[PDB]
Amino acid sequence: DIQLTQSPSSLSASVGDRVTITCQASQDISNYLNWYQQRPGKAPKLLIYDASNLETGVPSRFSGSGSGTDFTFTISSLQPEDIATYYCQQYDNPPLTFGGGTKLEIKRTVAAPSVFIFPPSDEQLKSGTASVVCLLNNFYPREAKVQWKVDNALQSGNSQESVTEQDSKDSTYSLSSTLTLSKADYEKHKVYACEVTHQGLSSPVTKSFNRGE
Amino acid sequence: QVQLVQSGAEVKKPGASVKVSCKASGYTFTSYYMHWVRQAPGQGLEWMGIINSSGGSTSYAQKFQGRVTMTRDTSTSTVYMELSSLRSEDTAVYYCARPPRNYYDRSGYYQRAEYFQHWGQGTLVTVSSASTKGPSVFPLAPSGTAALGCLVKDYFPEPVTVSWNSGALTSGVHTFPAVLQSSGLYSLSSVVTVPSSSLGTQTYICNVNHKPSNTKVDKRVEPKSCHHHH
Amino acid sequence: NLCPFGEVFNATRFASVYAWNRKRISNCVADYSVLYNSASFSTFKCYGVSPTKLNDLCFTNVYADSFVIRGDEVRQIAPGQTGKIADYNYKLPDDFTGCVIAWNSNNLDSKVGGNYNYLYRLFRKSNLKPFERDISTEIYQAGSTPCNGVEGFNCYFPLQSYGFQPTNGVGYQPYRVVVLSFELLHAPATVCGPK
Ligand SMILES: *[C@@H]1O[C@H](CO)[C@@H](O[C@@H]2O[C@H](CO)[C@@H](O)[C@H](O)[C@H]2NC(C)=O)[C@H](O)[C@H]1NC(C)=O
Repeated sequence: DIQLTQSPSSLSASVGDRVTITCQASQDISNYLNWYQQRPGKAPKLLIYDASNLETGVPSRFSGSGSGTDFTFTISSLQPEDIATYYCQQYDNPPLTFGGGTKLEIKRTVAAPSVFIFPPSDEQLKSGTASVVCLLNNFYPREAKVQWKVDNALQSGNSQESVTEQDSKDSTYSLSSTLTLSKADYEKHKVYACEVTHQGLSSPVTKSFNRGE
Repeated sequence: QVQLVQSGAEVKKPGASVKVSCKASGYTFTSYYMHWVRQAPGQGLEWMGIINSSGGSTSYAQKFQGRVTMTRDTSTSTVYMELSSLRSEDTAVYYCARPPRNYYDRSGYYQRAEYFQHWGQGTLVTVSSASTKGPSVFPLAPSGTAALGCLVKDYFPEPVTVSWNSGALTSGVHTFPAVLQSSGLYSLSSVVTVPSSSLGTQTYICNVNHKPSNTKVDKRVEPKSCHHHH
Repeated sequence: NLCPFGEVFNATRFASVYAWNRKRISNCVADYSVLYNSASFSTFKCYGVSPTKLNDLCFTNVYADSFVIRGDEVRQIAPGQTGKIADYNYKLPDDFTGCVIAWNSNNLDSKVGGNYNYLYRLFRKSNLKPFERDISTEIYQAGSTPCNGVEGFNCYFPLQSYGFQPTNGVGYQPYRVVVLSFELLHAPATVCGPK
């Protein structure tokens, strides 16, 4: 089985930069190498085929080079919708194998998140549980701290976070933090607050609400 | 248009078997080959085998050899792929992919051109003994620009599909990756930011669909008003 | 000779329930196996007889009723069931001898904007007797005030339209239904199985 090593495994660049990914083969595979672009949730998309030939519809900025065992894949000047995981695939010798992949991300200027809070809906409260949701919209860098304060006390172990993958238009991230209590525990307290700390915020920003109002 | 449409997402218990469909349309089905590729959550791609959609010839990778079966049906122009003695490491999205046609060389050599120009949507197959559960959809009502959304809670297995105004509303929409809770069930949230002015002018409905449970919900997100009593 | 079952099932267009279609199969030989072999049939129940024995049986006449209903109304095409389809549209007798077959028709009977060609009766002054057809459109009077051909308060047009969209749930998706009646009268057998 031919094994294709792809490098780097991860990489971050800025809009307009040149990007260069490499794929090295375990055996001589002629020029029978292909380069795919896979964005999250979607199927892979053929960009380059037979080492260097641009497939119809793919922009001029994508490039392929190489023969034998070392190959390179180049992005002329990176654009915001270029973030994906790229794969290299050989078909010189069965079975057809792919590389490990290269995750491509945008380096952007710092953007502060927009914080909103959602108290549990009455519809859900009637089912016996209460889910408070804190949302951080369109921020960068990815690292953000979300603290749940319940009557100024800090809950631990009852919430969970979820991050979108980087946006294809403004290169930002969004964060979900959901704290779920039982209704009985939920109505033991009065103040629910989401304190957010992020590099773009000069000071931690808190969004709160009073249960019952 | 060339169109490869795969069957719905599906769950099976370990030791069972799944038959995934792949329907081709927009070209003469028999003149091409079909390949099956597998992708586990968070991993790379893995080729499985090739089917001749005219003759029916089949060739597999050694890993799947014996337990995989690739079928063809020219009448409906659809390929099939079945995996048997399923287990947890077979949890993945399965794609059917069409590459272009093989040709003969000036020497008389048979050369392949196996680079997948067309792909299917992908079929998610989850292998575990947990029992199917449909979701419950709750509204996250809004409070410049206003944020609203829907909470799709306790459900199994993945995935759920969430649209807004039945695909009419798209920009500003963030559908978050589902998270396993201590329950063993998944939950998810789908949000969208709109102008505050529109909160009274437009109506917002989240269309949730989870067909492993045969569930479909069209949830109304009503703005929360504090001074509206009777 | 062979009885035209393909004409009944593989027909391009189907009828609405309130105007359900009826085909009479007479004087020919019927290969029932073609039917009880398809993986397309979502529903397949036979009263008073088994399909297994169908290919070796002889009948005076057979009736193939055809229509389209929504998904969770198919359980109403059975002896003794009530509901708007069973009450005001298509009714099966208690001593029914025959078969009910149904399959999902979302791929053809649903359109992007919704298919409103398929209709069904909602209101009726009385339940329908077995195998009774009613295609009237007189205004249903639900109050003490007569309507005189104009519908208003407590005055309604009797027929209602199915909203058939590919985006609807399994329960609201259109199903095509075929009902096979086997008449066993005291007469010559005209419809028989090959064996
Ligand atoms: C109605 O639908 C199709 C018309 O083509 C027929 O389906 C097939 O039946 C033949 C045997 O007669 C099989 O070889 C095919 O595999 C079947 N196709 C499918 C997709 O199942 C069907 O027999 C027709 N029959 C009637 C009574 O209308």
